[PDB]
Amino acid sequence: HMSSNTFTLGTKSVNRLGYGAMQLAGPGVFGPPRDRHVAITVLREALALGVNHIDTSDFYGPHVTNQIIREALYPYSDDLTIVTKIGARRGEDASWLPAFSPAELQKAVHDNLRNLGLDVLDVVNLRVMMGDGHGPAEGSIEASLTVLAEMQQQGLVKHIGLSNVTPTQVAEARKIAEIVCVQNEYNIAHRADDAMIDALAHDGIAYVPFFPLGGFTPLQSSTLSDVAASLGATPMQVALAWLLQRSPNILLIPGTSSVAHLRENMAAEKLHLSEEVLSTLDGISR
Ligand SMILES: NC(=O)c1ccc[n+]([C@@H]2O[C@H](COP(=O)([O-])OP(=O)(O)OC[C@H]3O[C@@H](n4cnc5c(N)ncnc54)[C@H](OP(=O)(O)O)[C@@H]3O)[C@@H](O)[C@H]2O)c1
Ligand SMILES: Cc1ncc(CO)c(CO)c1O
Ligand SMILES: [Mg+2]
Repeated sequence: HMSSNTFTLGTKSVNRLGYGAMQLAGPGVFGPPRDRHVAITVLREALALGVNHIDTSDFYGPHVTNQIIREALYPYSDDLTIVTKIGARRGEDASWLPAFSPAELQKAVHDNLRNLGLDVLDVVNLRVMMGDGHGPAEGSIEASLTVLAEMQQQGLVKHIGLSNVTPTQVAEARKIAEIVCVQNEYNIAHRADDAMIDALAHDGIAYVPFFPLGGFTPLQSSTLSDVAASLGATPMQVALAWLLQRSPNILLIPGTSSVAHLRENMAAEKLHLSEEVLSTLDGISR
């Protein structure tokens, strides 16, 4: 707890252990979850445990994830931040398609508002999808961001963020609109964004890693598992605790369909990583 367990996202304080809602839909993040009852329970328990940052999207399931959040939690407390993301849509074959035309982005914001039961969205991330590969890639985002900026000026969107972006795209974006967070691939074994994380921190912009555990080689995984065992913890817990201490602007949004996993994830706050452990951990990427 050298770093605070809270950070200011836009204009609201959030607990840096938050909840990502992507698991509350069927396989491929498509259709209903296996059990809507359990989904509702997880969301309510998350709030009970102090979660006040939920990450979602209307193209999760399409629509159904937001509607579950609404059934479970509406009316929302003033302390809750719901972050959503636009820029993609789902094919009938559960595919993930670009959706960056002004009509599509407007529809997306419109859908989020209806399905969450809101009049204004706290934070909308623009999910950028340049190139044929999956990660960040260069290319102007001015056109989409201009559209989002209009909806902000119209009062539909309070704050704008970015997802899946290069450091250059962030710089470009910040000329058009204020950016309150960047949501990118990042974990203990994938640390390309390290310099940007620090730069963003200095400017007071949040960084939201996704995939806390994953794309790990057997040796990477074995090392994390060794550390976890030495601490009486779970690998997920170590990965989360490591992200917490990495930088004070980092917000965590682990997703789960399981109440037990949720409790375990929130318990990662209790984990103190010694400088010895950190040396082992800071060396996993290399
Ligand atoms: N911006 C983007 O393009 C984008 C992309 C990916 C994700 N996201 C967001 O980021 C959030 C995080 O997603 P992620 O890709 O980073 O991965 P993640 O949600 O952290 O991992 C999901 C997997 O981890 C399992 N899990 C969670 N806690 C566990 C635990 N304590 N023990 C064992 N397994 C556990 C879940 O299974 P169980 O359900 O069985 O627990 C699920 O299979 C998502 O919820 C979503 O909101 C955004
Ligand atoms: C496969 C896949 N593709 C695209 C996205 C977002 O554009 C996500 C998550 O928001 C994803 O999981
Ligand atoms: Mg998830």
